[PDB]
Amino acid sequence: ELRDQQEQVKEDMETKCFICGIGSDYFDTTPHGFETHTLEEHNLANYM
Amino acid sequence: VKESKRQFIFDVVNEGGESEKMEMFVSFCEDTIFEMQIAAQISEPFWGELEVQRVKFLNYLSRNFYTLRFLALFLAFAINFILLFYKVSDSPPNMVYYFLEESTGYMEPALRCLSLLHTLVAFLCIIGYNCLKVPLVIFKREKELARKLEFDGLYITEQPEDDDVKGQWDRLVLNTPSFPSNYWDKFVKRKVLDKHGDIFGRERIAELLGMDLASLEITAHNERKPDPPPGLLTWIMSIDVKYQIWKFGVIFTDNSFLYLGWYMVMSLLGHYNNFFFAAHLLDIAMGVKTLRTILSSVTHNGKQLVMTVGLLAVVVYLYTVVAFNFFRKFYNKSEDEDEPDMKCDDMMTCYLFHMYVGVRAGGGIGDEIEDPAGDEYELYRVVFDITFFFFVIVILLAIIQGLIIDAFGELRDQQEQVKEDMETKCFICGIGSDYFDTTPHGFETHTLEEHNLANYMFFLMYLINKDETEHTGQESYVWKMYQERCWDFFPAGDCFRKQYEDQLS
Amino acid sequence: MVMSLLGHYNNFFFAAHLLDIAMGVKTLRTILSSVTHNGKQLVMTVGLLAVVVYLYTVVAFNFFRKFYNKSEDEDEPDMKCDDMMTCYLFHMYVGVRAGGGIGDEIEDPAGDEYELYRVVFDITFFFFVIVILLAIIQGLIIDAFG
Amino acid sequence: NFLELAESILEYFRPYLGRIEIMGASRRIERIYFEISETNRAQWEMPQ
Ligand SMILES: CCCCCCCC/C=C/CCCCCCCC(=O)OC[C@H](COP(=O)(O)OCC[N+](C)(C)C)OC(=O)CCCCCCC/C=C/CCCCCCCC
Ligand SMILES: CCCCCCCC/C=C/CCCCCCCC(=O)OC[C@H](COP(=O)(O)OCC[N+](C)(C)C)OC(=O)CCCCCCC/C=C/CCCCCCCC
Ligand SMILES: CCCCCCCC/C=C\CCCCCCCC(=O)O[C@H](COC(=O)CCCCCCC/C=C/CCCCCCCC)COP(=O)(O)OCC[N+](C)(C)C
Ligand SMILES: CCCCCCCC/C=C\CCCCCCCC(=O)O[C@H](COC(=O)CCCCCCC/C=C/CCCCCCCC)COP(=O)(O)OCC[N+](C)(C)C
Ligand SMILES: Nc1ncnc2c1ncn2[C@@H]1O[C@H](COP(=O)(O)OP(=O)(O)OP(=O)(O)O)[C@@H](O)[C@H]1O
Ligand SMILES: Nc1ncnc2c1ncn2[C@@H]1O[C@H](COP(=O)(O)OP(=O)(O)OP(=O)(O)O)[C@@H](O)[C@H]1O
Ligand SMILES: Cn1c(=O)c2c(ncn2C)n(C)c1=O
Ligand SMILES: [Ca+2]
Ligand SMILES: [Zn+2]
Ligand SMILES: [Zn+2]
Repeated sequence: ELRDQQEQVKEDMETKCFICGIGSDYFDTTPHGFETHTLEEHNLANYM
Repeated sequence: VKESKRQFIFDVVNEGGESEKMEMFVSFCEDTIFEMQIAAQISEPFWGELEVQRVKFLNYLSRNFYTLRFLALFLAFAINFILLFYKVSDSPPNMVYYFLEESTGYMEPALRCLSLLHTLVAFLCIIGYNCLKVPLVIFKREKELARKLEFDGLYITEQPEDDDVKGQWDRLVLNTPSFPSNYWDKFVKRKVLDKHGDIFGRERIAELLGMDLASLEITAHNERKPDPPPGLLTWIMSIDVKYQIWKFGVIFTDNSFLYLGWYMVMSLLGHYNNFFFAAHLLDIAMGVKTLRTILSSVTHNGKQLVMTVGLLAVVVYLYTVVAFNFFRKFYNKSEDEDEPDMKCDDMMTCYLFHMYVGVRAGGGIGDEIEDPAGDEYELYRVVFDITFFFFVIVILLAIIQGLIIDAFGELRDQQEQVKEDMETKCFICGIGSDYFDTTPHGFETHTLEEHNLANYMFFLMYLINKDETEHTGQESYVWKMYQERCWDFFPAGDCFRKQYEDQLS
Repeated sequence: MVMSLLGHYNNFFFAAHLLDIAMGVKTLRTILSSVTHNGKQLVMTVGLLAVVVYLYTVVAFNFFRKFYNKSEDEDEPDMKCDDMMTCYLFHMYVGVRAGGGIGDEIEDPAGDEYELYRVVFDITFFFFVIVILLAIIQGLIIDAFG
Repeated sequence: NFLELAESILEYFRPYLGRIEIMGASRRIERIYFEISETNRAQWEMPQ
């Protein structure tokens, strides 16, 4: 169960945006779309 | 090459990220192109004759490296089967004599012959590894160093962290004349000079990289055609000591080479004492894939297992402290009344007794120590025993077994995840199979024809071999991006079918 | 049918037919499929156990022979480890089956120059063979179930 | 052309140029550009 919890956290962060919640599948339509979105557009560090 | 491709796919899917996926793919393509070169070289077709024979022998060893490795295992097993017949006697066949006890009498000469053959085969295995697998190690090391120099300025703009031994060791090879020996880019030194020659200084860059600026100009000025004789003295003069030292450091810091060296050392020790050949039976773990996976189950959580053993030691130490302070009288282990053997009259002896006997006991320390019935500390000591049994014998051993089982499950999950990722998503563009399957067998056709990673690797090989002046527009475009190390040409989240969906329909 | 025919030669050969429950009952078939799912891994694990026990036997034969006397009578000593084959059989047969390993059977090392070496021998035997390897087998069965 | 000429300025101010997206009063997603101080960035990058 603990391993599953850690894996779930990793998968949730890798596949879904923390702020808007849109999946990485939509963003990846553009090359590196999810990476750009989570590093520039919707960075929680930027919000803080 | 298929095994390498499977391993690379497993690595990228399990551990790699999406951002660096194409870069790792291109690195895999470069490594494979070198492996095909090595395989082509080793493929089967007085100093001159000696050199020809040496090349043929080394090629044979490289070709039959794995066969030699299996022969080593077979010889070790035969040697140990013979060893099973050793006997020890006081009389020769006060010192004890070890000797074979067999009716036939052929075993002892057979034992000597098998030991000599095993040592020879171990030496041949080391040579075969050096000739077959080491070249890829040196190629990858040189490629990484060249990329770090050119694009990261590792020794120009930055410096090694001083905790990374690889970077510190790589300083040796920078100024050596033969820096890119296995790596294809023989002009990396000049590329680095041109890129960083202005900010960091051309003369200082030349000093760092062992370059001669006048020679740079003269070589382009006119050709040079030396014809040195193939003599031993000329070869010795040609040796580059610093580069050889760096290469030997890289090799000796290689796990597989270290394993083979240990194998040969143990084989040599086997002639000193035949029983040292028993260590070679451990080679089954490396040889058999099934045993390798079974042992990977254990080693997956090795750190956790070691920490659990340490926690067990600490808990047993606390139990020892309590027993030493309060329950000494129960630790007499001598039936004789005259001579008492008190295990817990000193802390070190009590701790050894606990760790050695109580942990191994089925019911804990209470199985060994004296019965507490009819004692003023009976309840305290029965609680002591029950807590020992539950915390040490039950819970902690259960923790170890659960770690092993979870390692099994995690490895199976990793394999299943790799299989599912390859079956449901395209490796190159990353579009799911659901979109492609709209057309009959759409995903299969897309992954076999449209976006075949094998086809991409074949393209790089085709672009390298084809003359530049013959490159088409698209070929020249992809070539420039390969040379500039930009992977934008790889389709990501897009495809021909999606681009022309309306027209194609 | 061959076993049924043999049963007329000796009635006790009919006991072999009780194994037919595995084929007959679906539940037992699944329970046994749990074991047979990782049968190759189980057999390889048994082989690895044999090899590890062989290494322990080699070490005991070379260094710890004196502790392998299994005869109470002083006049007649029954030395299990005076030859490699007998030592290997003793190990594989008794130490593996022992709850605490080979040290449960072999003589106490207290007050010996090799006491620390032999207690390390016993502890390593217990942890690698009794604990880890049997744990590997049980984990294989559980993973097959899952 | 202006962006290419200003690459140096943009590269210099990249760490200090923070961008976020919000749901504005107009009910459309709007991008806000602000300044991230060096002290704030360092404090955020502290390991704790
Ligand atoms: C994760 C870790 C797992 C477990 C860790 C290891 C715990 C091991 C123990 C379990 C229970 C053992 C029962 C405790 C025995 C107490 C005996 C007692 O009470 O005898 C009354 C004494 C009389 O004094 P005296 O004249 O005989 O000698 C005193 C001077 N001398 C000591 C040098 C000569 O009075 C006294 O000492 C007053 C009390 C002295 C201090 C008592 C502290 C002992 C530690 C107890 C552990 C607490 C946890 C227990 C719960 C189980 C674990 C969950
Ligand atoms: C995955 C595999 C799991 C485990 C595999 C099985 C390992 C079994 C062992 C565990 C520890 C046993 C402790 C070693 C005992 C050494 C005894 C010693 O040191 O006595 C000093 C001797 C004195 O010589 P002598 O006059 O008495 O007779 C010498 C001539 N003869 C031998 C025929 C008469 O000096 C010498 O022999 C010098 C040393 C001789 C060579 C020592 C090599 C012994 C092997 C040790 C295994 C290393 C791993 C240990 C770590 C635990 C596993 C993780
Ligand atoms: C993954 C877990 C790894 C642990 C696996 C351990 C496996 C151990 C099992 C079997 C191999 C050792 C069994 C003892 C053989 C008899 C020894 C003997 O007899 O010592 C005696 C003492 O010579 C020596 O020590 C030589 C020096 C050896 C140095 C020790 C080297 C390292 C020890 C290694 C154990 C195997 C490697 C394990 C990996 C650890 C290193 C990374 C040799 O015999 P002698 O004096 O009667 O001379 C007979 C011939 N004349 C008549 C010439 C006088
Ligand atoms: C999945 C794991 C598979 C393993 C399962 C094993 C189950 C074994 C348990 C029970 C069945 C055997 C128990 C012994 C019965 C008494 C034997 C006896 O008594 O032998 C005595 C010797 O005749 C024989 O041997 C006959 C030749 C038999 C050849 C062996 C055939 C194969 C052996 C099989 C065991 C079962 C099959 C297992 C599968 C292996 C084959 C693929 C018979 O008796 P008698 O000489 O006093 O003559 C009494 C009658 N008059 C008075 C005429 C003189
Ligand atoms: N809104 C979001 N903001 C930031 N990261 C997001 C967001 N949504 C998803 N992510 C993902 O979270 C991960 C953040 O990366 P990561 O946590 O490793 O950053 P880091 O700066 O290395 O921090 P740390 O070293 O503490 O892990 C990325 O995989 C990113 O895609
Ligand atoms: N871009 C891609 N290129 C190739 N195969 C892809 C790609 N994306 C997904 N796949 C999938 O990867 C699998 C490749 O098949 P597979 O690896 O079995 O090939 P093979 O030639 O039999 O090689 P091997 O015998 O080494 O496994 C297929 O299931 C295929 O659909
Ligand atoms: C990427 N790449 C290679 O991978 C390569 C090469 N020459 C040989 N190889 C292997 N060239 C010129 C190249 O650009
Ligand atoms: Ca042209
Ligand atoms: Zn978002
Ligand atoms: Zn695709």
